[PDB]
Amino acid sequence: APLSSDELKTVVSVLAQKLDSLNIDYAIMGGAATCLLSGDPNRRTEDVDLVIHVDHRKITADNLTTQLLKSFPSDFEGVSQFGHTIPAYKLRRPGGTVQLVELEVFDYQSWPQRPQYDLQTATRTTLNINGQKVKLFSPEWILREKILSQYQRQGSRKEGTDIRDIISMIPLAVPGKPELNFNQSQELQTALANLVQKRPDLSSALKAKIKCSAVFHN
Ligand SMILES: [Mg+2]
Ligand SMILES: [Mg+2]
Ligand SMILES: [Mg+2]
Repeated sequence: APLSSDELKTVVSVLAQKLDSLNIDYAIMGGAATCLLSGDPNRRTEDVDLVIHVDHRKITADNLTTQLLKSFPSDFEGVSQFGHTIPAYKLRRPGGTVQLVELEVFDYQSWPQRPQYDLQTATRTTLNINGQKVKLFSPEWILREKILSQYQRQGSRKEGTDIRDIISMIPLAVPGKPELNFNQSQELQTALANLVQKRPDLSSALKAKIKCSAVFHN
């Protein structure tokens, strides 16, 4: 079930509380981030995707499952769909029953080919949900991911949502962040060329936020 905006906010505020209490640095990405930054309550998602920072304790994304189940047994339970146990938050509905919300957790050490997961350098932001600080990747970071995604998923059922997500993010971006400088990424240059070919009406709004000499000569 896609989570309502209210529900999503309950899930991430609790997760933020628990990660903070374990002193694990993190940032939320994916549909949750997009939804949290949306002005449209109809934009909804079904799980929470995040990156955590691994330090000397070696609480890797995989190892976090055990730590959550051990420290917060009231709030998390293990879910296994393909013989791999991951943590799910136990979202209580008003009538008292539990709706499981899966957590898709990543770390840089395990994905060296995704330097976007480096929490020490990625451009990031926070939201304050009724007093709780919730850590997210920034709109600039998200837009980079989405520009790539719309090209890689072109012709898929999700293409339209992606493009809608791009359009939502562009105005929240500011210029000058590394994630929106595409001069050293052939793959983002190509993805961007594909986007502005499809949606030339977005070209000036993107150009204001993105540095890419190949496409925008800026
Ligand atoms: Mg997701
Ligand atoms: Mg395990
Ligand atoms: Mg109920």
